[PDB]
Amino acid sequence: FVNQHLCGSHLVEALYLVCGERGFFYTPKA
Amino acid sequence: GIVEQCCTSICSLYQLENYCN
Repeated sequence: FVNQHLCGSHLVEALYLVCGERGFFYTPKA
Repeated sequence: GIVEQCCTSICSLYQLENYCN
C-alpha cells in the first residue's frame, strides 16, 4: 500500500499505518 | 517534500518512515 502515488487523505492514511504509535508529521508545503 | 516524493512520484516505505516521530 506504500509503493504507489499517495495524495491527500491517502497519504496521511499511509503515514498513519506505517508510523504507528510513534506518530508522524505531515508537511505538504515543506 | 513528501508531496513531491510520494504524491507526484511513486511513494516508498523508506520515504514514509522519514516522517515518523
